[PDB]
Amino acid sequence: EYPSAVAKARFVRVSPRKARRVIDLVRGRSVSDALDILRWAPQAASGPVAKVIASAAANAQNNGGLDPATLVVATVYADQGPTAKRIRPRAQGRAFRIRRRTSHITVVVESRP
Amino acid sequence: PTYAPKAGDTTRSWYVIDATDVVLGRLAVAAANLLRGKHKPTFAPNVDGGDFVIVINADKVAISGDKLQHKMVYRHSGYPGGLHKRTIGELMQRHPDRVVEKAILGMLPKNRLSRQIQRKLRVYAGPEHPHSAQQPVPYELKQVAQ
Amino acid sequence: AVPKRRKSRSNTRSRRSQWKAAKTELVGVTVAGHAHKVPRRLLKAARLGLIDFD
Amino acid sequence: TYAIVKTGGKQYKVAVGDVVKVEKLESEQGEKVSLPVALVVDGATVTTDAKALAKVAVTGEVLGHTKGPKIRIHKFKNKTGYHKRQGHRQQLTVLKVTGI
Amino acid sequence: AKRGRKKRDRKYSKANHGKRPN
Amino acid sequence: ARVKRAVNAHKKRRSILKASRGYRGQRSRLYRKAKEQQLHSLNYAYRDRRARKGEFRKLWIARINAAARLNDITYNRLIQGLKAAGVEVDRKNLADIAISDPAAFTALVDVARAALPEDVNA
Amino acid sequence: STKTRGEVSGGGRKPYRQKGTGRARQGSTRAPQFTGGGVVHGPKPRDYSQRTPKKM
RNA sequence: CGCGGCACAUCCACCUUGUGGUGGGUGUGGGUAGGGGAGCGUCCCUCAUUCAGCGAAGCCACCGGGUGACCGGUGGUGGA
RNA sequence: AUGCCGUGGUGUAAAGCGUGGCAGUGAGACGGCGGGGGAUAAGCUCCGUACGUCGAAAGGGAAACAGCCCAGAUCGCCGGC
RNA sequence: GAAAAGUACCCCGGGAGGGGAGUGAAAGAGUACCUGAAACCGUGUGCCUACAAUCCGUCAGAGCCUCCUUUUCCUCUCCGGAGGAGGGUGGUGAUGGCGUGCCUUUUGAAGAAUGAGCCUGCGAGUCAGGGACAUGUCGCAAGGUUAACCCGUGUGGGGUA
Ligand SMILES: [Mg+2]
Ligand SMILES: [Mg+2]
Ligand SMILES: [Mg+2]
Ligand SMILES: [Mg+2]
Ligand SMILES: [Mg+2]
Ligand SMILES: [Mg+2]
Ligand SMILES: [Mg+2]
Ligand SMILES: [Mg+2]
Ligand SMILES: [Mg+2]
Ligand SMILES: [Mg+2]
Ligand SMILES: [Mg+2]
Ligand SMILES: [Mg+2]
Ligand SMILES: [Mg+2]
Ligand SMILES: [Mg+2]
Ligand SMILES: [Mg+2]
Ligand SMILES: [Mg+2]
Ligand SMILES: [Mg+2]
Ligand SMILES: [Mg+2]
Ligand SMILES: [Mg+2]
Ligand SMILES: [Mg+2]
Ligand SMILES: [Mg+2]
Ligand SMILES: [Mg+2]
Ligand SMILES: [Mg+2]
Ligand SMILES: [Mg+2]
Ligand SMILES: [Mg+2]
Ligand SMILES: [Mg+2]
Ligand SMILES: [Mg+2]
Ligand SMILES: [Mg+2]
Ligand SMILES: [Mg+2]
Ligand SMILES: [Mg+2]
Ligand SMILES: [Mg+2]
Ligand SMILES: [Mg+2]
Ligand SMILES: [Mg+2]
Ligand SMILES: [Mg+2]
Ligand SMILES: [Mg+2]
Ligand SMILES: [Mg+2]
Ligand SMILES: [Mg+2]
Ligand SMILES: [Mg+2]
Ligand SMILES: [Mg+2]
Ligand SMILES: [Mg+2]
Ligand SMILES: [Mg+2]
Ligand SMILES: [Mg+2]
Ligand SMILES: [Mg+2]
Ligand SMILES: [Mg+2]
Ligand SMILES: [Mg+2]
Ligand SMILES: [Mg+2]
Repeated sequence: EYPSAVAKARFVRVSPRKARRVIDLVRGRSVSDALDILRWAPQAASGPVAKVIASAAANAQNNGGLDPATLVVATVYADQGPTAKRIRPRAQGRAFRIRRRTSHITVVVESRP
Repeated sequence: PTYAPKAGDTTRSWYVIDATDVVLGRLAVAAANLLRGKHKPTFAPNVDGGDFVIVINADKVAISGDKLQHKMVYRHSGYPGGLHKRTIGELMQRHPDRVVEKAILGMLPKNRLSRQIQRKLRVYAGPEHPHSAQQPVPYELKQVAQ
Repeated sequence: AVPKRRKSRSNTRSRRSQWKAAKTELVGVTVAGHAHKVPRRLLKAARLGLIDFD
Repeated sequence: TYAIVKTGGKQYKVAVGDVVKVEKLESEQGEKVSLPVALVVDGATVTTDAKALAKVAVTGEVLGHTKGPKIRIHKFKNKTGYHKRQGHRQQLTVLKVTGI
Repeated sequence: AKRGRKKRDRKYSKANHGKRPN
Repeated sequence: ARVKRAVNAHKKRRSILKASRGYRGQRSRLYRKAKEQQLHSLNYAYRDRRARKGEFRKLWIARINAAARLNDITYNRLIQGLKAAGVEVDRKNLADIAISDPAAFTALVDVARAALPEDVNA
Repeated sequence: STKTRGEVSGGGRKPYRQKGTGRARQGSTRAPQFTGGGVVHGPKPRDYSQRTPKKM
């Protein structure tokens, strides 16, 4: 339908739930109005998400020759990456598992009047 | 395939039942039947057919003296020892329409349809009702000889 | 106490959906000729140049 | 006009130009069948009588032999180890009414 | 006492014909 | 000859999970739960294929009662009278007539009333 | 040929105590239900050959 | 009880007239432990035959089929 | 009174008997009728009963309700008693 | 991947990672790499759901949405189908009835008795022996049969104890 561009961030060391909490803040907004929302969000995952959105906008403007002021965040989501496993020693010889989760963040910006 | 009513087939009407000397059970059965629409050949148990019923003179219903003295009404508030208790006599003095409508509601099916069916019932203690704009036909109780 | 049963998908999701970030509101600021947006509580700092827009 | 016709142990209310799924009849495609009736309404009349109705017979045409829906059966009892699977497809005959 | 009495006295219905288990 | 089990084993699993579509929760996702639900479902369908034959008769009798009492006769005596008159139409079609052609139903009621005995308590 | 639980390497001692752990009773790590354990009624070297009469 | 489908046993008549089939009656067909009879699906070998880089296996979807375990057709993905 | 043994007639396919292959079972429960133990108590306990049902029996009735009443599911039907 | 031909160069980014180009038959083969199932986690979308007591299904069933088709019409009709009426797929299920999970073990379990978080893979009547008994079937038949062993590339021929 509309001209669009894609960017991905794979193996981002951020939990998918913690990434979705901040992605829901900007889903559906214009790129300019989402970049500053992510700038002022106090969450930590707002950094990588902003980087991916900026990269997708750059791809749209450069590779596709589109106009930056028309770009809107069409679709964005965070999938799961590989999970690393660690060990936390607990009381009385118990050993519990600790999961280090990562995310794949996908952004599709598109140009529309 | 046997007929199943469609949305928009059901046609309602308005009936007014006078409770001057009818006993409570007879009147309640009649009103429940009219509300549910069992008198219509197009009846279906899963469809809210039936008509609107206005009951007037709810203070004239024939209740036996021993029933007024001894038939008892129970409500539990949910709190310990919270079983409160009235007589049909006190109810008839204070809220006569509640007696009639409670008797009617006990006779309906216990499901989600009856919640919507009971919305079509109006009970009044006096001889006059406010739904004169609707033109409710009078309804006397009949028994089909067999 | 331990959970007696695992929660169904619906029951887990009802409680999980209520964990969400609150969105702050942004107002316009013109500093050094350029226009930006900051939270309203940072207007003085923006006008005095104490805010780093990166 | 319409008639109530008996076939296969069951009764159907039909009119000229109707298609009906009845039990299997030992007849091929395209030929004619004659069926007894239990009631004929020609407007206001009902004819309501065995002696008269024994002369009226609806005339039909066989459009073909279809099958019923597939019925899956799996009998099961609580703590026995007992199962019994079974299938079923009912054989039928499609009838076009042209007589009465 | 009441539970046992009332359980035993419900065999005196038309559908049970005077007998019930236990 | 060592045999891996997967190729043969998934045939029943696919059929169970395919028949279990539309169930909510584990009953449409997990094979072990869908299998139990399928046991229950096929028993229910078996029971209901035989219960609906009485259910529809119940509905037809209700509608015939309504139409008869509208025409001032009980279902009771209408059935007695129709059998006495020798009318062999079944309840499905009586209910169909009562819905569609009330004039014909009135004619049938007249026939039943005429054939009914003069005193019904002798 | 295959190996029975008596011929699989190791697996001699009882892996842990019978009671008080909340785990199943095991007895050996090379029991057939274990990954890497013995085979039950597995193939063994055979001699397929029949004594068909000379006349036949 | 009516109408239709299936199966077991048996009786009555034919085809090898019980190796087994063909036609019609009649009776029977809830089932745990358990006994007996007949089958589905997977893999390997032999014999014959037939498909496959113009696309096999496996997997996925849809449309169908058989009394059951289950089967087929079409398309997608794939690469022996 | 019943029950039991023998015998002569009549009726009844899936009775009976001999001999082999392969079993499972050997914890029973309630109800009716006759008894013991018990206090002529027990949803008690121990026997009898070509008695029943459950066990191993779904369907209808008994509000719900293995053992009570009716009745034994080959599959289908939006037929009837 | 047949071959490293393992992505020069440009852009966003501190990098990681990606987009465009390029190699390759294929990047739906990118050193996290053949095929790539399920549990599990998202995003979009059709229907339902905030007055109701639900072993989560089953039978009855309205209404929506989707795609095909017989009609009377936009006859613009070579049109194509807008819509209307009917029918049929498929999805959903307002509402009505019925309905006490599976296994084991028990006189009797929905049981508040046992076991199981879920998916995938694996996991239990087999083999030996001129053994014993009984049967089906084949060869020979008042006879039947060889064991060790010998000779043969073999599964064949001898071998009477
Ligand atoms: Mg320590
Ligand atoms: Mg049992
Ligand atoms: Mg559904
Ligand atoms: Mg019936
Ligand atoms: Mg050892
Ligand atoms: Mg040991
Ligand atoms: Mg190993
Ligand atoms: Mg090994
Ligand atoms: Mg030899
Ligand atoms: Mg049987
Ligand atoms: Mg068995
Ligand atoms: Mg090629
Ligand atoms: Mg293979
Ligand atoms: Mg194919
Ligand atoms: Mg393929
Ligand atoms: Mg024997
Ligand atoms: Mg013993
Ligand atoms: Mg004993
Ligand atoms: Mg006694
Ligand atoms: Mg005693
Ligand atoms: Mg006892
Ligand atoms: Mg005892
Ligand atoms: Mg006894
Ligand atoms: Mg037992
Ligand atoms: Mg029963
Ligand atoms: Mg029995
Ligand atoms: Mg019962
Ligand atoms: Mg039977
Ligand atoms: Mg190229
Ligand atoms: Mg390829
Ligand atoms: Mg590849
Ligand atoms: Mg991987
Ligand atoms: Mg791969
Ligand atoms: Mg609501
Ligand atoms: Mg309730
Ligand atoms: Mg329901
Ligand atoms: Mg109920
Ligand atoms: Mg016990
Ligand atoms: Mg339990
Ligand atoms: Mg529980
Ligand atoms: Mg218990
Ligand atoms: Mg315990
Ligand atoms: Mg125990
Ligand atoms: Mg447990
Ligand atoms: Mg063998
Ligand atoms: Mg032999």
